[PDB]
Amino acid sequence: VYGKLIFNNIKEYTPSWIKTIPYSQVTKPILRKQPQIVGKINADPKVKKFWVFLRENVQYYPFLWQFFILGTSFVWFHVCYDPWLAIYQANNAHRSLETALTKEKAHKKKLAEQ
Amino acid sequence: TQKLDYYAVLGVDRLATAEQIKDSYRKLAMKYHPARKFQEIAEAYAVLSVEEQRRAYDFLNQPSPY
Amino acid sequence: SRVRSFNDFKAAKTYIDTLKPKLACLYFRADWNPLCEQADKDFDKLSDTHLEYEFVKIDIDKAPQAKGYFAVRCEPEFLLLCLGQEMTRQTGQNQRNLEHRLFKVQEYVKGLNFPAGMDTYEEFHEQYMAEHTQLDKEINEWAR
Amino acid sequence: SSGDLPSATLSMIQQGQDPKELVLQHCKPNCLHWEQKLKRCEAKLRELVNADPEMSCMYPLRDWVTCVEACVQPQIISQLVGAQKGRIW
Amino acid sequence: FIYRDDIGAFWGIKGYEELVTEVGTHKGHNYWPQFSFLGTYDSGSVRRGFQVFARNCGNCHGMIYKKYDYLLDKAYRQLELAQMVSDFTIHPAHQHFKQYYYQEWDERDRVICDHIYPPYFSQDQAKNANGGVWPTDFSKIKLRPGGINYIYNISTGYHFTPPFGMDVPKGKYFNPYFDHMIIGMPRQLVDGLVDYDDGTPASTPQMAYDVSNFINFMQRRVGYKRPDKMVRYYMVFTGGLLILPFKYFKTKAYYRNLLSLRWEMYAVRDGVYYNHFKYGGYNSRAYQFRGYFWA
Amino acid sequence: LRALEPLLAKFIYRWRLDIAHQRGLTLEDSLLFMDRELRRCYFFETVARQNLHPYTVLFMKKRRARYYKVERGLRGFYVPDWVRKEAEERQLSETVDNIFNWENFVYRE
Amino acid sequence: MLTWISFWSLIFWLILIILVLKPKNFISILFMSELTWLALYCLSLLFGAIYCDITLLSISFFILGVAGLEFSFGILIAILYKNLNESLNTDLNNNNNNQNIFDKNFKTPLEKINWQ
Amino acid sequence: FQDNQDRSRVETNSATWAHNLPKENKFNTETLEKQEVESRILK
Amino acid sequence: SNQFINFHFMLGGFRTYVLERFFKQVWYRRNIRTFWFPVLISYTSGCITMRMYDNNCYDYFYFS
Amino acid sequence: GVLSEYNQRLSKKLHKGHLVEDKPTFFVTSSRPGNFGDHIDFKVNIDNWFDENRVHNEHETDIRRTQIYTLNAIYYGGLLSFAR
Ligand code: HEC
Ligand SMILES: [Zn+2]
Repeated sequence: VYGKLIFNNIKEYTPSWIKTIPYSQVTKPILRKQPQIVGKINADPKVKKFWVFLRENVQYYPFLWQFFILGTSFVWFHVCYDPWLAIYQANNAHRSLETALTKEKAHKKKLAEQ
Repeated sequence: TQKLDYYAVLGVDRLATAEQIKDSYRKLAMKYHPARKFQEIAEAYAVLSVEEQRRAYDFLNQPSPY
Repeated sequence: SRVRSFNDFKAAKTYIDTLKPKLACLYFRADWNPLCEQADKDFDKLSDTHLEYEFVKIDIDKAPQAKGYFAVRCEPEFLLLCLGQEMTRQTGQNQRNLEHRLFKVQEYVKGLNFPAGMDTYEEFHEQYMAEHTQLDKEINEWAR
Repeated sequence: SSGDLPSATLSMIQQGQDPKELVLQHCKPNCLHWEQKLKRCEAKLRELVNADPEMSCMYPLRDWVTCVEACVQPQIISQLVGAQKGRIW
Repeated sequence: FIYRDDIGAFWGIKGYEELVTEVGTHKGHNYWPQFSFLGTYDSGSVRRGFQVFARNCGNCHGMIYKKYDYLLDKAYRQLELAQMVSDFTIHPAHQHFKQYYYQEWDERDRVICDHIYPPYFSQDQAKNANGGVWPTDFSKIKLRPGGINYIYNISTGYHFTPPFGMDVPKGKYFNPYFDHMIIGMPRQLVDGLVDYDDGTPASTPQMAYDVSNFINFMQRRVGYKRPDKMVRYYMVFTGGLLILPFKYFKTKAYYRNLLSLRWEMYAVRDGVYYNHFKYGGYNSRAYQFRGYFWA
Repeated sequence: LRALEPLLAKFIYRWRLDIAHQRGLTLEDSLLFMDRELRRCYFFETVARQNLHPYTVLFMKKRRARYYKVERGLRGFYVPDWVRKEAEERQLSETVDNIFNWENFVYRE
Repeated sequence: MLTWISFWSLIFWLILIILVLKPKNFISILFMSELTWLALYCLSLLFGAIYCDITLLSISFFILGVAGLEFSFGILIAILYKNLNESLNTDLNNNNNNQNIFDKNFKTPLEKINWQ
Repeated sequence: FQDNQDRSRVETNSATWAHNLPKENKFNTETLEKQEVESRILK
Repeated sequence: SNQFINFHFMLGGFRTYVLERFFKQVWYRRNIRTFWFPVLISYTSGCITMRMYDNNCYDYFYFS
Repeated sequence: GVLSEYNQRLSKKLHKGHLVEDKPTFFVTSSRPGNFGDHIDFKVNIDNWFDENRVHNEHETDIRRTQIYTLNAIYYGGLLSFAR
């Protein structure tokens, strides 16, 4: 894309016909502090205090961090487990052996006192 | 940090000469030289002192009146 | 980039049409205006500062035809073009205003969207001649 | 209050009777095309004095029965005990 | 990639053009509580179905692979099931694998841990007693056209006449749901045949529905275990959906952060040759290439 | 073949040319040295290390990297106009020269 | 190459579309409205001939009369445009910027905005 | 939600065919620059 | 730790980012251009052949 | 809020959906070895993600490190729930 093939008779890493960029066209660095990109929640000093406490008291002890991971797994399991079971049990309340036995006992009482 | 208005910090309008900026910086420096406000003053004057830096800062702002 | 100086209108036009730049800045200069001396230095500084434009300087005295081709009225003139279409034009010597115009044109063009196959370079007069056959041609066919 | 009140109507399912014959003789108009096709197949097979054993009216009748029971079966089940939907879904 | 619907082969599966197959599922929708969304079995329905099976269906058919205590905690209690099963008798000759455990030598009352055996000792005895045909075992009857609907449709559907050219010999009956539309079962379910314990009216569709529910309940991978497994599927799907954002964060965001590099290339003209490029290089497969490739 | 020329022009030359221009490359990077040659080809590596200057393969790899650094991070990447123009500056005649010279050199040596 | 009935129905609706399309000059709209009335005239005559109905020829001449009265009203309204300070190009009677016009430019009648 | 800081509407559209670079607003009250006036006066 | 947690995630909004970039530039441009034509041809031909085979089966089964 | 974040991210200027530089850009390391000359005339970077991908939190970096640990922990916790 740039030029002809170059063989090993040039002896210099950069051939003389390769153009260089003068310093006047180089992008100068910015040497000041830009404003931080932070959200509303994390800009709260209380949240920063919580993060500092969490770091210094749990993150710096790896087995305590492993306990933290175990707690996260516990929360994951219970979040994915409890509501589905609750709605499943609430959906089939009338399809229960207790209801069937209640109906059977009522019919037996009626037939007995008939 | 947070977004800062250099002209408001130096107490000068946008169409102010360089010597006006120098005088404003000196007046504000006599007072707060011996923290945060002095740092803001220093940053604003450092940006607005260089003509190229001041021009680049002015181009990005696209100021509103008032 | 770097200023390309020209004294012949045909050579400069051929160079620009072969390059087909996306963003170009043309500096038309003449020797009657004493302020053209500072305009050369301003053009050089802005050319080395900016890399998205192609900076071409044309001497009107040695290439008078160029003036007529570019609708130059009062030298020094700085003509800013995008894809050969006139973005803007500045008359006079002032570096801050020239840099402001360059920055404004650059940001507006960078905020633009072009459908595929309709972003090719075009010649200058092509815009004037397109509207000429739309308005001037029919008017001349009615009055004359 | 409903549930603790007497029932106004006693269906024949609730009387321990099979309404399938009535439902069949009522779902027949829904499948008149298949019934006519089966009749035509039977008429065609009757005329041929000699026919391949592979040839039979079994498949038109299969289609007609499929349509009739498609009409019939679900509505009988929908009235049975234990076929009620759930509390929510 | 598209299949006809009027040739009797549902969805391209051929081999069942000799019977009615799609009534329960495709042509019409028979509602079963255990096959709906977040649905489960009806305990009373399964109870009545076992009553129907014990009083009528169990006199010819069997479920050898399964025992009576499948019904615990869902249809019956231990004591009531114990008496109900004890109403029937079993013999040592009934046992498929009569090891040293079964030390009886005569008839005895059945227990809830006994396999559900037919009154016959053998399949050949069943064939001899039933006019040459064998009452099919119900252990794997789920693999029939429309499964539970198959059982219901076979129990019903004795209301048609054979067409011209089809002859029904003695000892056989016309049933469109059976293979070749000729079955050796006389119509069993008549109105009021079984007196339910719960007082539910006993009609032919009701008894067929109950017995179908019971037989499907006894099945594997489609009975007494499917609803909880579907609920588990829903929970796992919710877990995967909720964990998707964190996986995206880690993988894709980390890669995009790692790929935010700055590169600079400079001119090096200090008179040092690239001997390391000319006289360098390694290859792990050199032991394969050497002596064979490019000589 | 002469009657089939428009179809071949539309669906072979222009297809690859459009894809290469979108990636910011030319037919150089797809026809001079193959992809399977730039990576894991001991014969090509030996010939290049024995005869070639580093900038050939280095520049081809640099163009590939400058595209794929962005492409891997966020897929569906179209290079801007200032890269596509640099790509389009190169014509097929110089590519033909390079391809023919390289093939002849490899054969002869 | 097209049947006359479909042709004339399409012609009437295309005339209405073109009337809406063209720039809003009162005289142009008047001319296009006259053309619309004439298209209705032709369509009525065609159906009168096809269906052997004598009332549609009456529709032709009644269209002539209605169009004549409407044209008189339009001429008077244009001359009224003269006396009021209005332009026959209605798009020049408002300050809503329009990209379809090359040279739309209005500003306040002030020589300068600021004094100090 | 109504944002009072956004005061744009169809009344304030300021897109013109002549100007390839759109103007800041629809008030055509733009004055000449100081260097342009000086250069034209010198001409 | 000095960079965005999720950089460049929804720049340009739903319409631009998701629709344009994902669908048009990745999905269509990298997959559908390559296989829409042969897949369409194969699907249509397979449907036609299956329909013909099923029609032969129908002729075999039904004689009227 | 999420709506505000979407509103700011909606106004970004992009080239066909990608945040890339509109002009050639060159950078030089002022402390580079003396045998390194000037920048060669090759466009090595199309993007500027080294500067655009920044939150400017150099006064609090351990907080972001802790947050990254927490996100990793949540992901690992889900995986470990399934493994359990
Ligand atoms: C003895 C007289 C029986 C009683 C009581 C019940 N069934 Fe039966 N059944 C019996 C026989 C001899 C046969 C075989 C017919 C043949 O020609 O093969 C059957 C068949 C069935 C089937 C068909 C299963 C198959 O293999 O396709 C079913 C679904 C069936 N029987 C169900 C069933 C039910 C639910 C019963 C209780 C009401 C019942 N049968 C009683 C003999 C006898
Ligand atoms: Zn009826």
